[PDB]
Amino acid sequence: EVQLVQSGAEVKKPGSSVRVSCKASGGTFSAISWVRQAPGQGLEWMGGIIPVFGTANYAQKFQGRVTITADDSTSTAYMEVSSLRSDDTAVYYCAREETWKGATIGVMGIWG
Amino acid sequence: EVQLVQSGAEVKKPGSSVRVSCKASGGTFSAISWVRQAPGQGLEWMGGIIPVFGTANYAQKFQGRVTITADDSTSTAYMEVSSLRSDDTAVYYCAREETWKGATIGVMGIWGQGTMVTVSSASTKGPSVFPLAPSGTAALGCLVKDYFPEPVTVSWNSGALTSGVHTFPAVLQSSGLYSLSSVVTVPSSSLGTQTYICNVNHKPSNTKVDKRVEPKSC
Amino acid sequence: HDCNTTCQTPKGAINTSLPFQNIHPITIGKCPKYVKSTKLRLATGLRNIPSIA
Amino acid sequence: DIQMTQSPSSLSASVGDRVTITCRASQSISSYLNWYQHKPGKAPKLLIFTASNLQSGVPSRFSGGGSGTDFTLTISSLQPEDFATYYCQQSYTSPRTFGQGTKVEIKRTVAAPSVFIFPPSDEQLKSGTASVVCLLNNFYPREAKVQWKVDNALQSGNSQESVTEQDSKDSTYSLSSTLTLSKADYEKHKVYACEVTHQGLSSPVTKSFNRGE
Amino acid sequence: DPGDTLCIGYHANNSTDTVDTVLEKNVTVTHSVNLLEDKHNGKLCKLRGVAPLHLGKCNIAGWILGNPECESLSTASSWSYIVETPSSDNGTCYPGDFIDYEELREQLSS
Amino acid sequence: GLFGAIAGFIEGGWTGMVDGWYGYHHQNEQGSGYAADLKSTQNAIDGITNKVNSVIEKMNTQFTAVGKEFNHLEKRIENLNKKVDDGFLDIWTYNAELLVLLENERTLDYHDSNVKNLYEKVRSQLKNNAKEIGNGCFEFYHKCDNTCMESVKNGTYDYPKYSEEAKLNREEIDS
Amino acid sequence: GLFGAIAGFIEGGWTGMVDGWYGYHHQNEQGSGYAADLKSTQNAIDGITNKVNSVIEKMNTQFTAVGKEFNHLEKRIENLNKKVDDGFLDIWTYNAELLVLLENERTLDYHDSNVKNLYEKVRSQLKNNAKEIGNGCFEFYHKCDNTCMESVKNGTYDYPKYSEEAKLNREEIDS
Amino acid sequence: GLFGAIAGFIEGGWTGMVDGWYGYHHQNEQGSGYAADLKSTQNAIDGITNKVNSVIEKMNTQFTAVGKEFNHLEKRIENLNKKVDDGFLDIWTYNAELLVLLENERTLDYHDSNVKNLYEKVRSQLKNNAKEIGNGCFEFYHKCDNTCMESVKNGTYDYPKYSEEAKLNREEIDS
Ligand SMILES: *[C@@H]1O[C@H](CO)[C@@H](O)[C@H](O)[C@H]1NC(C)=O
Ligand SMILES: *[C@@H]1O[C@H](CO)[C@@H](O)[C@H](O)[C@H]1NC(C)=O
Ligand SMILES: *[C@@H]1O[C@H](CO)[C@@H](O)[C@H](O)[C@H]1NC(C)=O
Ligand SMILES: *[C@@H]1O[C@H](CO)[C@@H](O)[C@H](O)[C@H]1NC(C)=O
Ligand SMILES: *[C@@H]1O[C@H](CO)[C@@H](O)[C@H](O)[C@H]1NC(C)=O
Ligand SMILES: *[C@@H]1O[C@H](CO)[C@@H](O)[C@H](O)[C@H]1NC(C)=O
Repeated sequence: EVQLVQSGAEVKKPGSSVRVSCKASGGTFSAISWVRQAPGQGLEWMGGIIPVFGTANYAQKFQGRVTITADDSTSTAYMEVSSLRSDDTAVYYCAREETWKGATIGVMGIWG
Repeated sequence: EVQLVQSGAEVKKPGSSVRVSCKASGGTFSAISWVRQAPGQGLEWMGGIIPVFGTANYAQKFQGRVTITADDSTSTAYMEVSSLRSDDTAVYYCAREETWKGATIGVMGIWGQGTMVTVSSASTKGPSVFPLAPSGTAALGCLVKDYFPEPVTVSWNSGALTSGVHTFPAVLQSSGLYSLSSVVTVPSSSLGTQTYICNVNHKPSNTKVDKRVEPKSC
Repeated sequence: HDCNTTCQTPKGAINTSLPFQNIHPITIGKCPKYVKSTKLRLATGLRNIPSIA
Repeated sequence: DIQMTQSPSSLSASVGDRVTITCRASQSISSYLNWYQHKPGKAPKLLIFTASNLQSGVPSRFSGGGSGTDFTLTISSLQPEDFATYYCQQSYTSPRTFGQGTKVEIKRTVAAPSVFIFPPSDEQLKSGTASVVCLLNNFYPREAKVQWKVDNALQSGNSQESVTEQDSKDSTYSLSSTLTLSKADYEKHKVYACEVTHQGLSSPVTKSFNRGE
Repeated sequence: DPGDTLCIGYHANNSTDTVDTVLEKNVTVTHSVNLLEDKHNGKLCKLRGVAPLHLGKCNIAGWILGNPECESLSTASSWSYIVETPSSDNGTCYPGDFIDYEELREQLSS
Repeated sequence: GLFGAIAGFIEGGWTGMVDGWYGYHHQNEQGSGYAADLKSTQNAIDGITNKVNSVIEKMNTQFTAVGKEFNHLEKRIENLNKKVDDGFLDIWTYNAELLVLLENERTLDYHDSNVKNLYEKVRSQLKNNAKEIGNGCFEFYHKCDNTCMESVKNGTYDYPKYSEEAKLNREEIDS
Repeated sequence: GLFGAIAGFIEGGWTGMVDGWYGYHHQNEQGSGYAADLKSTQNAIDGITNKVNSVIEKMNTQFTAVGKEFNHLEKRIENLNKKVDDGFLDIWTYNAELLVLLENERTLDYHDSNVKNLYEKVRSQLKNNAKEIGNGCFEFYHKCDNTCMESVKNGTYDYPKYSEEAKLNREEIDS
Repeated sequence: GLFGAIAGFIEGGWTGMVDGWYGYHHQNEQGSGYAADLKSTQNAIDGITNKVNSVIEKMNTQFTAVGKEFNHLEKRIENLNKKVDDGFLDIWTYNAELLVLLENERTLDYHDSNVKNLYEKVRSQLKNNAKEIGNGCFEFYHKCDNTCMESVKNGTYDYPKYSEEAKLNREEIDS
C-alpha cells in the first residue's frame, strides 16, 4: 500500500526558498507529482518526476523556480521552489501514481 | 511419477447414483479421463476434464448423466453418474494424460486400478454350495449358485490342492444372481485315501462354506 | 477427530498437494512450505478480452 | 464420429512369431492413434501413442507405425508376457473412440476334451431345484458345441455356458454348461445327455445318466 | 470477389479471475490455478494413521509422573505426536525441578 | 502484448469460440460460425500443464516437525531457532511471489506467440490468394466452400488450384 | 535484440528525441523534427515501474537482531549459528545476482518488442500508401501535411482518403 | 517455437552444416553446398557461454564444515541442526530444478529468435528481387554467381545493381 507523510508546515518571507519532504511508509518507485491549491482557488499541478525515466517535467508557470527531486533508497520525494513570493502562499500536496492496475502514470492515486 | 488409487467397489440398485474417487500419490495437474469396460465388451471412453482449461468434455452417450470433476489441492478426480441402470454394470477406470514428453493430452498414459460397479434389483444374498460328487482320471467339484454380488473365493483343502483346479467365471442367471462352478481333476486312487473339501468364501454376505465332496456310491 | 491426514497444524490439518501454505508456520509431517503470501494465483489461460468496446 | 475397426478380430501364435495388427479409421485422424494392451483382471497399459514413441518401460519388440486412416502395431518376437488383448484408440477429435478389440492366443495342438457329467445332488434336490453340470476339461480350440438331450429332446434356453481363460501350463480351455431345471420337471424325465461336438473329437461325444440310479 | 472471409482470434469468457504479473497487476485471465493453501479442516487428526497422544488437564510432566489429575495407558498404546493444550496445569503438583523436560518431551513425541 | 497479436492487431477475443483457446471464424455462402484450431490449442495446453506440474512436482518434501521447545534459560538457541524459521519464511515468500509474477508474464506472452504463429501459418498457406484486412482476418479472392474452409484448418490448402481463379479476381477489384 | 528491432533493422537510436523512449522522426514541406509516441512510451514506463516495485515491495521484513553471543564451550551451536548465517548469505546472493541478470535481459527485450510493435502499428495503418525503405522508415507516395503527420501519431490515418492519390504515384515512380 | 522459425516455417535442420549453428544452403550453376553464418553464430555462442558462466561464477563459496556432533541429551539442537540442513536442501533443489527448467526454455527460444532474425536480414537485403517460397528459402529472379552468393553472406548485396535485371524476369514468370 505504502503511506505518504509530507513535511511540516513552514512560513517564510518573500525572496527565500523552501523544500518539501515526502516520505514513503514502505519502499516504492512510483512516479511523483506535486499539486498546489491556493486559498479560494482550484487545484494546480506543478511538476512531476519519473524515477525510471529520470528527468523532471514541470509546468510553464513553475519552470525555472521549482525543482522536483526524489531519492531512491529512502523513497522520499522533495519539492524545492526558489524566489518565494506572496503569490505562492498556499498548501502543497504530494501524490504517487498508483492504482490497482499498477504504476498507472498520469493519475494521482495515493495522496499526501 | 505419481500413482493413481481409485475408490473401492460399490454395488447399488437402478435409479441411484455413484461417485468414484481417484487419488494421486503425489500432486499433479495432468488431464483426467474415465473409461468403462462392460463384461465381455470393449473399452469405452466416457469423458474428460482439463484442469488448466476448465470445462468437462463427455461423450454423446454419457452426456447428461455423468459428471466428471477434479479437485486441485488433493489432486483427486471424481466421476459421478446418475440415473443408474443395469446397462452400466461394469468396471470403471481412471487415467491421467502423462508420458515422458509431458502432459501429452489425448493419451491415457498412467491408469488406475479399476472399480467394479454392479447395478441390479437383487439384494445381498449368500452363496449356496452343493457338492458335485465324483463318479484313469476323475473329476469332482463344488457348485456355488445364486449369490450376489461378485465375487466368491473358492479354494480346495484350504489351498493344499492347486494343480488341476479350474474355477469357472460367474454367470448372471435370469434371476439377477450369480452362479459359479469350481472343479479339480485328481487321480482315481486318492478318492478314498484323501478327503476333498472346497472352501467357498463370499465376504459381501459374510458367508464362508466348507463342503465335503464325498464320493457317490450306488 | 478420527480421520487420517498427512499434515497437521495446531489450527487444524490440511489435505493438499500444493507446494505453499499460509495457515501456520509450525507443522508436523509431510507439509508444504509456509509463506506470508496472501494471493498466489497462477494464470493458465490468456488475457480475457470479452469487452465489446 | 470416428469408427475404429481393428483387424483381425482374433489371432493366435506360438511365441517368437512376428505379430501385426491393423487398425482402420473411417475418417482421417492424421497420427493421433494410440495402442493399449489389456490383461484379464489387470489395468490397461499404454504401449504406442501418436503411432510411434514406445512408452517408457515397454520393450523394443513393440513397434507401431502408420498415418492417415490405416495404422499397424507390430511385435518382433512374441513372448509369454504380451499375450493379451490390444486396443487402438483415436484422440484426433472428441469423443475419443477405442477399437473393437484384438485378442491374442498361444497356439496349441488340437486336444480332445475330457467330458464329465454331474447329476443334481440329493442335498440340492431337497431345495426343489436341480442343476445338471457338464464339464469339458483342457481342450483346444476354444470353439465347441454343447447340446442338452433330455429324454432325447433338445433343451434350449434352460442352459448357460461358462468358459475359463487359457491355462498357463498347457494352453487349454475349460467349459461348463449348467442346465437348470426345477425338481418337478427334473423328475419328469429319467435320461439326461450332454452331446459335445468338438474339433478334437472325430465324432460327437455323449455322456448320459439315468435318474434315480 | 464474393467475400468469403476467414478470421483468426482467441477465446474469451466471463471469468473475473485476476492475476498479478511483473509488468502489470490485476490482469484478468480466462483460466487460472491457485498455488497457495489457505484452508484447514480445523481438527487435529491421525498422522500416519496413528492417533496422537492427548493429555488435556495435564502437561507431559503430569502424565509421565502419574499426577492424580491425569490418566494413564494400561494397554499397549501408540501415537504419532503429542497434543498438550495450554490449559494444562496439573503437572508437577509437588514443587520442584524436572530435569531434561524438553529433552524427554521430544523423545516422547512419537 | 509482447508479440502484438493478443490485444494487438487482433483487438478482441471471441466468446463464440468455447471449444478451444485459439481458432477461427469463417464466413461463406454455406454460413458462418466459430471453430477452434485443434493442433495449436492442444500444444498450448500441454505446455501450460507441464508448467503447472513443473512448479508443483519439483517440490518434494519429507516428514518433519517444525516445533521446538526451549526453557527460559535457552533464549539464545530459541532466538537461533526463530532466526531459522523467519529466514526460511522470507526466502520462500519472496521466491514464491516472484515466481508467480514472472511466470504469469511468461504465460500471457506464450498465448500471444501462439496466436501470432497461427495467423502466420494461415498467411503462408494463402499467400496472395487472400488479402489482409486487419483484425487477423483474410478475404478470399475466390469462392471457398466448406471443404475449402476446413482444408485451411486441416493445413492442406491448394494454392495452385485456385491460383488462376484468384489472380483474375485480384486484378479486377483494384480497378 | 530478440525481436530484431533495437540494434536490428533500426540501427541506432535518436538523441534528438528526449521526451520519450519510443517515437518518430517526421519530414515534410513544413519542416522536420522528433516526436515521442505518448501511448507506447507511457505503457512501457508503467510496466518497468511495476517491475521495479514488484522486486522491492514483495520483500517485507520484520524487526530482528542477527547478533548472537556464545562462550568458548558453545562452539558447536556457534558453528551452527554461523552455518545459518553463511547459508542465508549464499542463497540471497545467488538469487539476487541471477534475478538482476535475468530481469535485465527481459527489460531490454521488452523495449525491443515495443519498438517492433510501434513500427508494425504504423505499417498496418499505411499499407501500400507507403514504401518500406529500411531503418524503420516509410516514404509516402502522397503529400502529408502536419495534420496528416500527427494523424498517424494519433492513430487515425485515412487510407481510402489518399488511396487513389498514392496509387497513381505508385505506378509512376516504378517506371 | 516461440518465434515460429525453428520447427516452424523452417521445418527441419541441416546435418550438412557442421561449422555453425545457423547458416545457409546455396544453389547456383557453380554448384551447391552448406555454409554457416559466422556473424550470427558467434554472437549466439557468446550469449550462451555468458549464460553458462553466469550460472556457475555467481556461485561463490568459502571453507565450511557441515558436520556437527551432538550427544543423546542434545536432541533439540540436533533437530534444529537437521532442520537447517533439510531446509537448505529443499530450497537449493527447488531453485536449481526451476532454474534449469526456465533457462532451458529461454535458450531454445534464443536460438529461435536468431534463426528468425537471420531470415529477415536476408529478406530485407533482397526485397522483391527474390521470391519467398517457404522453408526459409528464396528464389532469385536473376543469376547469382559465387561472388553474388557470399555477398549476401557478407551482408553487401546490391539491390539496384540487379533491380532492372530481376524486374524484367519478375513480370514474365507470372505470365
Ligand atoms: C488488485 O486490486 C485489488 C482490489 O480490487 C487489490 O486488493 C490488490 O492489491 C490489487 N493488486 C495489487 C498487486 O496491488
Ligand atoms: C524423460 O524420459 C525418461 C525416460 O526415457 C524418464 O526417465 C524421465 O523422467 C522423463 N522426463 C520427465 C521430466 O519425466
Ligand atoms: C487410517 O489408515 C489406516 C491404514 O492402516 C486405517 O487402518 C485407519 O482406519 C485409517 N483411519 C481413518 C480412515 O480414520
Ligand atoms: C479437410 O477438410 C475437408 C472439409 O470437409 C475434408 O473434405 C477433408 O477430409 C479434410 N482432411 C482431413 C480431415 O484430413
Ligand atoms: C490528429 O492530429 C491532427 C494534427 O493537427 C489534428 O488535427 C487532430 O485534432 C488530431 N486528433 C486528435 C488530437 O485527437
Ligand atoms: C563478399 O563475397 C565475395 C565473394 O567472393 C567477395 O568477392 C568479397 O571480397 C566479399 N567481401 C568481403 C569478404 O568483405
